[PDB]
Amino acid sequence: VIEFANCAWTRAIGQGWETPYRVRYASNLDDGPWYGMPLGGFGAGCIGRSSAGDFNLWHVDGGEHIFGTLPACQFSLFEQGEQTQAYALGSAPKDGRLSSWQWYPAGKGTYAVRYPRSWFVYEGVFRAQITCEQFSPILPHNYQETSYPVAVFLWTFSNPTDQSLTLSLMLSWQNTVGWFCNTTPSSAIAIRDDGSPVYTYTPRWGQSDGNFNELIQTESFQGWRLRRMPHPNPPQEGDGEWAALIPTGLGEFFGCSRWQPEGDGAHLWQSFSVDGSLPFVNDPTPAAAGEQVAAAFALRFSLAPGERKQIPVVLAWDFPVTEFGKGVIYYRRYTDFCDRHGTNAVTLAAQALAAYATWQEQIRTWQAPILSHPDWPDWFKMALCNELYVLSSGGSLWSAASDRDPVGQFAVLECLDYRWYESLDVRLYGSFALLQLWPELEKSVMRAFARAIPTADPTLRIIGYFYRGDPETAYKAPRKLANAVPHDLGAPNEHPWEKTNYTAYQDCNLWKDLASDFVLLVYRDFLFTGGTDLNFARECWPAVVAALDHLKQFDQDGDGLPENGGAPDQTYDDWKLQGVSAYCGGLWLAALEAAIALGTLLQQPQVEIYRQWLSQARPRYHQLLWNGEYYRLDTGSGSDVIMADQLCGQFYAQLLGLVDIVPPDCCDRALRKIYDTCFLKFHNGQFGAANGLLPNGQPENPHATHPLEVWTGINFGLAAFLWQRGMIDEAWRLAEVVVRQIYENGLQFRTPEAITANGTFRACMYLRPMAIWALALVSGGSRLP
Ligand SMILES: OC[C@H]1O[C@@H](O)[C@H](O)[C@@H](O)[C@@H]1O
Ligand SMILES: [Ca+2]
Repeated sequence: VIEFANCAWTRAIGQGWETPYRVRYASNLDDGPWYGMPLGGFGAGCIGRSSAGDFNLWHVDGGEHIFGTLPACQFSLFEQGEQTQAYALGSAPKDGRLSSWQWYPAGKGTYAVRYPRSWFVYEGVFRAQITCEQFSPILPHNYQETSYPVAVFLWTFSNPTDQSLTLSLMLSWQNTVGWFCNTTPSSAIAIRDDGSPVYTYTPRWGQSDGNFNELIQTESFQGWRLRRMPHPNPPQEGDGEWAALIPTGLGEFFGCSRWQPEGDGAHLWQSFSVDGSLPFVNDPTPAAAGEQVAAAFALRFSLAPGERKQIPVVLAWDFPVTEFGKGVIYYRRYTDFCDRHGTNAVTLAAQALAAYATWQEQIRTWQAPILSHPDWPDWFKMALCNELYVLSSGGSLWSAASDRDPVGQFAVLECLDYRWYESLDVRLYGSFALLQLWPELEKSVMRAFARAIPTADPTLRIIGYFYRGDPETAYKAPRKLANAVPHDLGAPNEHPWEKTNYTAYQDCNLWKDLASDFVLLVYRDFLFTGGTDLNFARECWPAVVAALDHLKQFDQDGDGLPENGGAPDQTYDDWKLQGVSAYCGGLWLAALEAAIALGTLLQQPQVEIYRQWLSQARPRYHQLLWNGEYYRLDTGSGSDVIMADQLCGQFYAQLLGLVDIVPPDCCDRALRKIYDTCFLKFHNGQFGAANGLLPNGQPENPHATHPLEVWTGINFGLAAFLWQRGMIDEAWRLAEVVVRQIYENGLQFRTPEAITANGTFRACMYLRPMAIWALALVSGGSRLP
């Protein structure tokens, strides 16, 4: 019933972790290990349900994070054969709400995920065989259903006994209309102890005044709908509705539109647990001050010995507005297929009821090349799908179409701790999945970068790295310089896409990697979507020119190579570099090569300038940095550290079909050293490749941050590089280590930037690990959807 369970992440239902990874800094986010698969489309707002059955992640407010169970949001099962049994399929509340309810025994079945499909298989409690498959229609190359705020729960019931069974399936849900908005928007921005800017989120959690629920009963479908009176027009953030529907004709429908989710639940349970019915209630009286309201329905049916029945239950949520900074209003993409009124949940659920079997067939179809691939291990097939989860839960935005953005604009947060979008350094490896599966979204992201590059905001703001607790005294830099390459596309407390370079940790006006990243991403996106989108190319080309001139100014001595200096000036933003670095120098060489290739196609005059620079810079890079076994960190520090990601530029150059930026034998020697040192002499290869070690496997400084962390996404980029250079076995072994760390130690569906050798993590729900797709791309040959 679970298709290809070996290519799925599995855990017994409600089975926890003895010692899961924990956050390395106490100021940062750690909700604990009970993340399950997120439900809902990209930019739809999403909800997540744990492997214990709890609906515990609430991302209905775009870009905002709420973790916590609403126990009344739950499926419950009744069975009568010889005995009678009924259970709610989550954890017993720790506070004694719903005290009359019984909660399904832990460990009596399996939870399985291959995103966007998940299954609960209950076994050992009911006589019947029961599977709930939960999915949303996440569909590569589909810019419609992939945006939808719907979840399908497909239930399969089989009777293996020779005794007839009566079953009832209940869905209850609390009405949270109006909860998911910020009552303190555009709040004072603090500097956290780590130096990141943060704002205050005060949601209207538990504020249900005016909320009301109604039964839905037509010839085609029945269920309930959750609303609020009055519903303004236009809607504000938080305004909308929920609906859940089943088809008619499957059994006997009981509807109770209004019950009390903070009470003991006995009005429901007294019926349900006894015969599988509910008291009939259609009562749309709006909730009083201080009162919570929930709905429920149940479908009762018989199952003859050997019979098998399916019941599609769909859940939709229409919350059309995403407000960022006060007054900054966007509509969600899915409104392009209904409307912007916030009155369409039944329409979306009805669509889901009609199309769910098509959607499921389509998911099977796009996963089939991955699952059948002869040269990929099962653990990899699983991780390739599962790492996609972040496109839904990473505060994802997908706005309504316009003329200049015909499928909408798109953005994933860097993470929850670092609350800004599509960080350019991070997406250099993080964006490979988006490129492969939603190239139109990928291109919209890069166009947003291109539009921002010529913009400026000269306003001085505090730089977190230097902040010492006194605003008046604190070092400040201009928010953005004209033609500098922004770090990110803004934040959910300000203005995504339009107000860029939000992070204040460093002055990214000074970064020596961003410009080269920009160019490489533009050329990659053009190249890998077939080399025919001349519109994209011509739109980005002025920004390519601006970016390369921006970065050239940091070539102080005129050898052709930009020089690192000052505070950390690249993606390793705790790590000071001095002079030409392997890292930035290499990205620059690849970027020049990219601009030359693209500029030649577009017939642009700057190509000759770039060729001149490249002719000086490429030989000089090797001449300054080759030490005999690897490339030195940088020309100025005198460090002997082997930086794992030193030849990122050579990975990219070869990926883009461009000329090698270094001699190919030196590339392979360096790569061999990195593997043998950063990986095999770091705690014996137990965690993956550390970012920087001495040739003897020791830290240069034992008090360092970045050098001694294993970055998931860097590892996956390194694995792709290994594979590309013919070190196939190495590649699989490195990638395998990192996948096992994530999936075994309680980081599933919140993959972090970093793990340590001390069982800690940094920055859960991170953008970079989607770089697993880069390994898929280099190794997939012909396949991939
Ligand atoms: O983990 C390192 C990352 O830290 C984040 O705070 C930054 O925004 C990224 O630019 C950086 O690469
Ligand atoms: Ca908001």
